Amino acid sequence: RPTFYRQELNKTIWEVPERYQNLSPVGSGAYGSVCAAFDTKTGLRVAVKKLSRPFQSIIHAKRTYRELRLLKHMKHENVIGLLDVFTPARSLEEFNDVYLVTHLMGADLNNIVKSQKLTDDHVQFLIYQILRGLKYIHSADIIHRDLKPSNLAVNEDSELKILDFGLARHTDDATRWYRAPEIMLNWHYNQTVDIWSVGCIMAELLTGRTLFPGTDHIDQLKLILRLVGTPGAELLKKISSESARNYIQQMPKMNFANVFIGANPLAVDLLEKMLVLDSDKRITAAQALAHAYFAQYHDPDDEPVADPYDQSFESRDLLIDEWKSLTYDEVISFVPPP
Ligand SMILES: Cc1cc(-c2nc3cccnn3c2-c2ccnc(NC(=O)c3cc[n+]([O-])c(C)c3)c2)ccc1F
Repeated sequence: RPTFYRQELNKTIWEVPERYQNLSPVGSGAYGSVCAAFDTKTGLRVAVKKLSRPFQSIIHAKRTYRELRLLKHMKHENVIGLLDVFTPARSLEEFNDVYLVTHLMGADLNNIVKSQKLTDDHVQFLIYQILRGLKYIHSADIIHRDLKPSNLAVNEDSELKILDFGLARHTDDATRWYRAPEIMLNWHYNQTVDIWSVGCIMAELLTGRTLFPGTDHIDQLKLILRLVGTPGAELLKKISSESARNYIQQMPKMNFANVFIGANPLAVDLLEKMLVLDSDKRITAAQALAHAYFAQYHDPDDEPVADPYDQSFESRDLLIDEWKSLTYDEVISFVPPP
């Protein structure tokens, strides 16, 4: 077992193995607290997260287990994963704090873009990576559901990782804009809700402007439907509720070639396939990777899928100490990546 040391940062007490040196605050919130550190074992700059009240309640405990299970399963270049998980506890009976370690990330997609058009080649590379990560996430039967530029970390090499959180804003420094209409309308949904978000992101990277900057929930839907049209006959046949059919209903789809003026025609074609109203007809991540737009990056032998992901715990109602013990097992069984 490593030697630990204690340090106070922004009024939060940190107890970490000596390998993590030079702790500096990154941020804190409902998520707990995050510090940056230097990992002396690897020479990497890392972020360390101390979870907030991980076993305070059944729900917190289950949330902690969920978070750790997911992070341990996600092993892909374009998805956030774990370098380390630790606890100062020497036994289950002492186990009260959980610390997670990953690569320190310093910028998100908004930070790289800065309200500017990116070049088409840069868009290809970034969207390729998002789709590559999504193919992996979706293959684990996970839907991200909240994909947006703030959840996309991008380093100086434009290497991209999909996050389920936003990076901390410097102390001296809408979500709905990327949400699929079926979620906005409360309609059954599939993994292509995330593909909608990617289409929104891609549009913005190409044009330098938010595709659907709705002022509120109703406005958001109005902006979406102006582009993608009111539901056609085939989609209306799939809406089970009378009131729902009575509600959504009046203009036809716009021709995206007349919207995304000067864009690569293959980009326009891909956007048409991602921004389809009917989610049954929306392109999947795997299909999108094979689209001609990505011909310079696509490698069908290097777009891996995840191992099957057992999420049966989601259906279980257990006690705190049970979730705590399951979590502790997961801490102990952790094997760092190479
Ligand atoms: C799985 C896992 C997740 C997180 C983690 N959780 C959160 C929650 C909210 C915000 N951030 N966050 C992070 C995290 C992870 C990496 N890097 C940053 N880095 C910055 O936020 C930043 C922002 C500006 N600057 O200038 C720098 C240098 C860093 C945060 C930490 C460890 C971990 F193992």
